[PDB]
Amino acid sequence: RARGNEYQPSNIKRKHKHGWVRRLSTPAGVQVILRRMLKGRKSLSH
Amino acid sequence: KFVSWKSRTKYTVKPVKMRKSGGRDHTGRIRVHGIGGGHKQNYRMIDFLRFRPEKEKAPEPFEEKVVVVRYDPCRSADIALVAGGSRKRWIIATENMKAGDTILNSNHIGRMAVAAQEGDAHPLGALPVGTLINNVESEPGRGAQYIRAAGTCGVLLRKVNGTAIIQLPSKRQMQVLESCTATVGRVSNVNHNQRVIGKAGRNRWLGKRPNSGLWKIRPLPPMKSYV
Amino acid sequence: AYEWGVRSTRKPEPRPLDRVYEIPGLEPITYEGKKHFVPWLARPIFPPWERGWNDPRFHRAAPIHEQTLYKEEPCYI
Amino acid sequence: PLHRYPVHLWQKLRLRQGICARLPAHFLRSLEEERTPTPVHYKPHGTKFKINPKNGQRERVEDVPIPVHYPPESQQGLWGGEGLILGYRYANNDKLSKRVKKVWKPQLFTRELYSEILDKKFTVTVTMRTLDLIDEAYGFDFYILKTPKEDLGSKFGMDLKRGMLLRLARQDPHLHPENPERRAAIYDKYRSFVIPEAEAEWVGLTLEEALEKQRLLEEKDPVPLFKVYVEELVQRLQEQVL
Amino acid sequence: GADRMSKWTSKRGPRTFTKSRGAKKTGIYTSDRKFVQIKEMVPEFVVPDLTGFKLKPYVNYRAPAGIDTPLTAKALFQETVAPAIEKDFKEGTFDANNLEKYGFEPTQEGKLFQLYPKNFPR
Amino acid sequence: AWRRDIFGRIVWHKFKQWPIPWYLNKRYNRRRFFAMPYVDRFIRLRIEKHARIEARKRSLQKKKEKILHAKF
RNA sequence: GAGCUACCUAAAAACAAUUUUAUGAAUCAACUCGUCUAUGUGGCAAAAUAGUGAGAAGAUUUUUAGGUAGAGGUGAAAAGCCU
RNA sequence: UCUCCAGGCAUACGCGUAUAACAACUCGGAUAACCAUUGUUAGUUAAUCAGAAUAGGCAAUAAUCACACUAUAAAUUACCUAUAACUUCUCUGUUAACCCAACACCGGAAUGCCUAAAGGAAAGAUCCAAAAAGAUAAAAGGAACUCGGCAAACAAGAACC
RNA sequence: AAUUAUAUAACUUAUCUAUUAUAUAGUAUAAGUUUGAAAUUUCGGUUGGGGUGACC
Ligand SMILES: [Mg+2]
Ligand SMILES: [Mg+2]
Ligand SMILES: [Mg+2]
Ligand SMILES: [Mg+2]
Ligand SMILES: [Mg+2]
Ligand SMILES: [Mg+2]
Ligand SMILES: [Mg+2]
Ligand SMILES: [Mg+2]
Ligand SMILES: [Mg+2]
Ligand SMILES: [Mg+2]
Ligand SMILES: [Mg+2]
Ligand SMILES: [Mg+2]
Ligand SMILES: [Mg+2]
Ligand SMILES: [Mg+2]
Ligand SMILES: [Mg+2]
Ligand SMILES: [Mg+2]
Ligand SMILES: [Mg+2]
Ligand SMILES: [Mg+2]
Ligand SMILES: [Mg+2]
Ligand SMILES: [Mg+2]
Ligand SMILES: [Mg+2]
Ligand SMILES: [Mg+2]
Ligand SMILES: [Mg+2]
Ligand SMILES: [Mg+2]
Ligand SMILES: [Mg+2]
Repeated sequence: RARGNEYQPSNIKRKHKHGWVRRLSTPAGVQVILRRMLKGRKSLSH
Repeated sequence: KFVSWKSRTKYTVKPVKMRKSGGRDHTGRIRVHGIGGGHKQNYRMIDFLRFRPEKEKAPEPFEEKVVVVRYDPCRSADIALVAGGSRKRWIIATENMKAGDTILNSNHIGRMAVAAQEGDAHPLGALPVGTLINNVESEPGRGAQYIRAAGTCGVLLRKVNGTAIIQLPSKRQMQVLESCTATVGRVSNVNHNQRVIGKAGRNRWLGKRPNSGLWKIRPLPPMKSYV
Repeated sequence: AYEWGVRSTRKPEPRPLDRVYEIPGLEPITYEGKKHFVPWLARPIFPPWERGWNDPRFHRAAPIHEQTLYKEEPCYI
Repeated sequence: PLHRYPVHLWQKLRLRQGICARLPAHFLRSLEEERTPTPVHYKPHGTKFKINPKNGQRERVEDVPIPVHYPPESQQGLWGGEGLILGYRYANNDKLSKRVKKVWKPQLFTRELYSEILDKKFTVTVTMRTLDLIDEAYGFDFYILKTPKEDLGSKFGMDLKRGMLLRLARQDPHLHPENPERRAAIYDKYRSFVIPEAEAEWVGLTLEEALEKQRLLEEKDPVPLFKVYVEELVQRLQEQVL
Repeated sequence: GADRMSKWTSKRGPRTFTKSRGAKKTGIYTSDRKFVQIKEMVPEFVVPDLTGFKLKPYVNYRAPAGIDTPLTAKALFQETVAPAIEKDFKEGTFDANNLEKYGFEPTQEGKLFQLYPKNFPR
Repeated sequence: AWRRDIFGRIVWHKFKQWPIPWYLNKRYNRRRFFAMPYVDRFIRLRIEKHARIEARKRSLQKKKEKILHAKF
C-alpha cells in the first residue's frame, strides 16, 4: 500500500502523549524538559 | 490503568456488568493466551455459602422457595433464584431443581442419618456414607469451592470420628470435617460434555482466540555410547 | 464466607504515621509552615476544619441514627 | 572559565552564607565534622606497620573502609551500623574464573525494646549486632546516648537521642508521674549525659529540618509603620521636653 | 505535523475542548446544567456626576509643572498623624493603647476595603 | 512567597484565593514546590552557562575600549 | 515512540435487492480484500492506474478513546509487525 | 447561450485565515487569463445548533415493528427515605475551494441525506509520419499461436487427476 | 562447545523464634549441594569445491 501517511492528527492524542502534564508525570519526562530548557528551546512540549 | 471490575462490596441479585480482561493483567501484558472478545455478559452474584441465616434471625435450619432456574453465561451449571424470608439470592441449581420446589438448609448435625433429598444443604456428618454431594467447602464457613461445575458430583466415601473423606470428581480423595456443609445431588446440565461447538466462529463467540501456529532425559555418563 | 470487593479496588489504608510522633516529649518538625508538601519533612496532623457557616452547595447530612425522624422500629414502604 | 572554589568546598560555603549562617554554632559543628563509623564489615589493621612476607621488609598499612549501601528502610529501624555490601565475587574463589555480582544482606529481626527515659516500648527492625551493642552498653537507653550519630546511622535512632536528652535536660515531670522517687532514680542513673536545654533541641536534626526550625523561630509579621514612626516621634518629643 | 508554537485556544481541538478567553466568571453551574448568575458577582461601574467639573483632558502649556516628590509613608504620616500626636502629647492625653484615636487600625478584618490582602479591584 | 520549583529555580509564587484551606485542596497538592536530586546536575549547568555569557560580555567591552583608545 | 502496524479493553456504528432457509447458506451492490494480465518504472503513486477478479449477517467491516516497548511487546509462525 | 460529463449537500475529525473586497503584477500556480500569490482593509453574532447538594434503602423476567415465535452467543440515571437550597443567561465553538500523503499529488479519508433541482469540463494552436499505448470492425480458416488458450472472444458450458 | 548462573525449584548446616524432652517444627540472612530461565565468548591450518576420512 502507499506509505507516508502514518500521521493521523488528533489533538486529544497529541496532548496526552507529549503534553506538559504528561512530561511532568515521571522523573524521566521532567528531565526531557530540563534538557530542552538548557538547550534554549522555544517549545518545551506540545 | 487497569482497574478490576470486581469492586462491588454489597450483595445484590441485579446482574452486574463485567469488563473483559483479554488474558492481560494489571501490568497490561498477556499472562494467559487464547482469551479475547466474545459476547458481552452480565455477572449475577452467586452465593455459595448455602447456610447463611437471614440478617437478625436465629442460626437454625430454614427453608427457601425456588423462583426460577435460569441459564448463566458465566458458568457451566445453571443458577436458581431462591427466595426465603425477605431475601433473594442466586445459587447453583441441582440436576432436578424446578421452579416452585422447596429446599431445606440445615445447621443441625444429625446424630443419626437424615434422609437425603436432592437440593438440600446438610453438614457432611448428617448425610450417610455414599450419598452423592456437590458444592463442598474445605472448612466450616469457608464457602463452596469444589464440585461446582455442570453435572459434577462427588461421593462421600467415609466418616470416622470428627472428619470425613470426599471423593472429588477427579477421583482425588479429600478429607474435611464432618461439620462442613455439602449440597446433595448432581449439579445440572449433565449433558454439557455432550455439547458440540460445530464452527470456529462459535468459540470466537465464547471469547476463545485461536491457537498460535508455531509448531529431555539427559543420559548418565555410563550410558552415552548407546544413545 | 466469600467477601465481595477485591482488595485492590478498596481505598488504601492511611500511610503509617511518622515514627517521630511515637517519641514522647518531642515536637515534630513538619511542613505546615511552608504551606506545601515536601518529601523530607514530617507530615502534619491537622484538626478538623469548620467553615464557620453553612454553604448550601456543600451541605452534608448527619448520619442515619442522628436524624430527627429516626425510629428503631422498622417501617416497610 | 573556572569556578573560584573547588567543587568539594561548595557545601562548606553554602553553610557559611544566608540563613545557614544564622543556624546555631554548635549545630554547624556536627554538620561540618566527618568521622568514620566504627568498622563493621571489614577487619581493621591492628598496627600501622607490617612485615611484607615476599620481600621480608617493613611496609606501611592503611585501613580502607568498604563502601556500604544503606537502604532508606534502615533509617526507620536500629541497625547497629550494618548495611548492604554491594560488590563482586570470583566464582570458585579463583581470580581466573568469572566475576559475578554479589550482594551481602544483613539478617533483620523485629524486636520490642523498652526505654526507661521515655517509659515506652518500641517495636524496631534490628540486627543481632545491634542487640550486642546494647548489651555491651548495659541498657537500651545507654546504647542510644553513648553511640554517636555516625555509629548510630539511623534517623529514628537520632530522634530517640534528642527525646532522651531533652527529657533529661528539662527533668520533665512527665516520666512515671506520681512517683518522684522512681523518676529521680532514672534521671540520676543517666546524669552523665545531661546537656543544656538549648543544645539538646538541635540534636539529630537534618539540614532541611534545622533550616525550617530556624525559619519558624525568626518568622515575624511586619510592624505597621504607623507604630514605628510613632515611636520615633514620641522619643524626639520626649527628648526635646527633657 | 501539528503546530507546536501557536497558542492553545478553544478554537483549536475538538468540540469537547473549551477554555476561557480571560473573562471573569459571573455565576455558578448547578446540577442538571442550569446557569445561575449572581448579581453581586457582576461588576458595577461607579460613575460620578461630571456636571460643573472644571477639569478637561488637556492642560495649558503655560501651566508650570511641579517638582516630583513621590509620596512616602513619612510624608503621609507627618501631614496627617503628626499634628494630632504632637498637640496631644503637649496636652498629655497620649498613650500607646489609644493609637486607634489617631486613625490606626490594628487589623484589617471586618473592613469592606482591606489593604492586605487586597480585596477590591482598581 | 519565595518557592523552589520542580526544575530547581527560585521563583516568586503569587497566592490565589480559595474557599478551603490548603491542606484540604486536592488540586493544590498536585503542584510541587520542591526539586528532586536529579535536578542537581542541571542546576550546575545553568550556573556554568551563565558564567560563560558574562565572561564573554566582559571580554568584549575590554576589546571595544581598545578600539576607542586607538581611534581616539 | 503503538495517531502506522500486531493484538487487546471500553463506548459506538454500517450491511440494499433477490433466493434459501433459519445459515461463518446462495446470486450480487455499498463496503472489505488484492487473483491474473497490461500500462507505469525519478511514475498520478518511495507500491499507483485501468481492466479482470475474492468475500460481502460475519472468525465481517468501520469509527473514537485507552493498554502492552526493545534483554522487550504483539504474532490464526510469514522469524510477520512494533511510524 | 450552446455542447457534453455525473457523488453532491451537511456534520464529525483535522487544518488555522487559504475566507471577502480592493490595490498590486516581483515571488507563488509547473503556462497564460485570472488569482489560490504580495500588501491593505474587512469578517464567524445562539437560553433552542454545539461545548463545560449530601446520606441511606433496592433491583430475577433482552433485542429484533415485540404480538405470535422460537432461539442462543444470554444482551441497559430510575423509583423510594430523610436533609439542604427557595427564581437563573454568563463563558466558549461558528469563515473557506480546507485534512493525511515533501506539491493545486489519478492515492488515503467516518457518518446522515439524497442521485442531479446539487456539482462539473476530457481539447493552449496546428498537424495527422514512424515506433509506442488504448478502443472498435474482420474475407477464408478456427489454437495451426504459445513454456502454457497468456491476452482477447458473437464463448463463459462438461468432466477428470 | 567452554565458562558461569542468590531465574524458579528443592534439600543440608548454621543464624533467629516457638515449643519439647533431647525433640520435631518454622526462618527478613550466610554457606554448601542439586535443577538450569538465562548471560558472556569462540568457531586453528593444509587440502578442482561438497561426505568421510585424514594429515600438521
Ligand atoms: Mg513521515
Ligand atoms: Mg487511523
Ligand atoms: Mg500447530
Ligand atoms: Mg490504536
Ligand atoms: Mg442484505
Ligand atoms: Mg455467504
Ligand atoms: Mg463473488
Ligand atoms: Mg462464495
Ligand atoms: Mg492476524
Ligand atoms: Mg515456518
Ligand atoms: Mg520502520
Ligand atoms: Mg479569495
Ligand atoms: Mg485582481
Ligand atoms: Mg489575498
Ligand atoms: Mg446542547
Ligand atoms: Mg461552514
Ligand atoms: Mg506533480
Ligand atoms: Mg449543475
Ligand atoms: Mg481541459
Ligand atoms: Mg488535441
Ligand atoms: Mg473486437
Ligand atoms: Mg476473421
Ligand atoms: Mg509452433
Ligand atoms: Mg500440450
Ligand atoms: Mg484469460
